[PDB]
Amino acid sequence: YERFVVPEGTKKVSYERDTKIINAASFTIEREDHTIGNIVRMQLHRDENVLFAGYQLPHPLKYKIIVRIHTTSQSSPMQAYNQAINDLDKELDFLKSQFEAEVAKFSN
Amino acid sequence: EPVTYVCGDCGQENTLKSGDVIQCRECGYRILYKKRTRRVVQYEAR
Amino acid sequence: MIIPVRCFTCGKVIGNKWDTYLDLLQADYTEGDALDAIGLVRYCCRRMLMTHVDLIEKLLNYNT
Amino acid sequence: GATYQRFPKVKIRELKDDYAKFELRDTDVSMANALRRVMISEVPTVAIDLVEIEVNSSVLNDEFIAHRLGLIPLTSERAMSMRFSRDCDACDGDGQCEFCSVEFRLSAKCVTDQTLDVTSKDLYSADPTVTPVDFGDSSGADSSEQRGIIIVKLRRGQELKLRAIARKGIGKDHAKWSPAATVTFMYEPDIIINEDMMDTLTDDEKIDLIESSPTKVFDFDAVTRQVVVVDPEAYTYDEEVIKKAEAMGKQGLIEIRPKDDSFIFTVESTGAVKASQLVLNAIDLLKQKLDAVRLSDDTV
Amino acid sequence: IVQKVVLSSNDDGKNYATVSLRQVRSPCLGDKFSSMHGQKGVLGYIEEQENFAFTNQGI
Ligand SMILES: [Zn+2]
Ligand SMILES: [Zn+2]
Ligand SMILES: [Zn+2]
Repeated sequence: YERFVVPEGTKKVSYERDTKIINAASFTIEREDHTIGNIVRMQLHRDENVLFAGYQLPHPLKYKIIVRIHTTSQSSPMQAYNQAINDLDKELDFLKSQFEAEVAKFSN
Repeated sequence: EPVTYVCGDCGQENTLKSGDVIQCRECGYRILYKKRTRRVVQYEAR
Repeated sequence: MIIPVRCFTCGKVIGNKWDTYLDLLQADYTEGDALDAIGLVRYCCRRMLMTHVDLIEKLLNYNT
Repeated sequence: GATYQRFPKVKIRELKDDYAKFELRDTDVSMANALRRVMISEVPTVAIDLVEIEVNSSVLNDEFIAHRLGLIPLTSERAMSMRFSRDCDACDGDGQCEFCSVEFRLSAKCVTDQTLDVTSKDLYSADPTVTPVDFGDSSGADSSEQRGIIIVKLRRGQELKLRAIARKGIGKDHAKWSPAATVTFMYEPDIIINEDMMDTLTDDEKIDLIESSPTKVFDFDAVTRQVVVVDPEAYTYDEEVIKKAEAMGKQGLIEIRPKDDSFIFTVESTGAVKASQLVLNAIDLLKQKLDAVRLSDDTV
Repeated sequence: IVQKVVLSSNDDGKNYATVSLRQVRSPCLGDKFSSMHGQKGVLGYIEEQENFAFTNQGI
């Protein structure tokens, strides 16, 4: 119904460049929960040039995430954000490969 | 269908007409339920 | 009234296990041995079978 | 674009049609929790979603019967390729369709004096052999009772004619679509029991502090007078053993540390979907969700 | 939803009419509950399943 995926007239992800601090932005993601925000922030903490990775829900009844990234120079929020998403996608590839391998050892 | 009212202890369909004294014929008891006709009804399994 | 499908806490389907539960208690088993025979390991389902009140029979007798 | 990528490992202990256990390691806790939450609430399943009752003359009511029909599990192996019925161009006729909206039928009546009960095996499905009612709890498994899920019981002048329409949904809309019925994981402990403190204290104290454990974790090897961890995976993190070691004042005796990796899953299923199919659909829906949130279009 | 219609009367013809409606309610966010020990409350927050704390059996 309307609780699920974002209707027409609103983006899925809305970017916002923070004003008062250099190397700082706030990614306001629609239609999510702790599932994606948690794995995104814990992938961000394994990076070198990142400084601050968190998410919070502006009301616990409403179904959206706001993520914040403070980074150093030699990078940006955009670079480390897309680095996080792509490396999580690669790990899900390698995990699906391992699981479909291990299913085959129940050989029928 | 007509109204087709059902008695309480007879079980017989009197098929009542315009307002008399409420009293089941073939007897004297005065219960007179109303029969459910054959319709459709919509429900959400929730 | 009838046994509920889907044990309220976890979600295992228990809606078919009622008559075999009555038969296992009918034979000679106690309730722990019966629930271990049907294979219900967590207590969220055991509390759902041991405390069920079956009221459909009293309704079937009082209709006509 | 550096590496920034950790390499998981899977090793399966047991695997049956509706059960699994695998020792996932070298991944973080949040990934395991993501797999758990997707398998409980995100993976879709076909279930009954609409009921038209033509005749009902039993002692139960309409919403009770519709509520029991909503919870009967249907086999959902074409549900990943079906579509949400709000997203279908066709099928605006409250009936059968081919990408959603399987239609069912049910009629039963008793003319004997033997108290006929209406079970799940009286639901006859149009669009057959793809979404029937589930039978694995009856046949192919000698678990409890082949009669299946009882819906109503009836007498002579009693009948029940209806027509149900199944659809597609996920567990966040209602509990009837969640195919999990158990999804959980746990850590696994690192137990580093000292041997130069264990030979100090006496044999009655040995057999006492082994006895204080509520699960059989340790074992008493009487032939060498020593103790032995025989099952780490039954430790439940309640500290009663180390608390009695504290009350006995022998510190540095045993220490127990949960390892950062090594997440032992335990996956069950209602029988609508197989277990390995649940894990693979979870990984695929995580990839679809990670796909739909990229800002790759505008780099600057 | 209408459940039944009952039409009775009295000795001096005083015709009586009875109509019963039916409803199904799930407990909403304002309802009151209690234990067996005089410890009552109001349901204030209905929470989805995967956010509760779970034990090693998954309860
Ligand atoms: Zn009469
Ligand atoms: Zn359970
Ligand atoms: Zn359609």
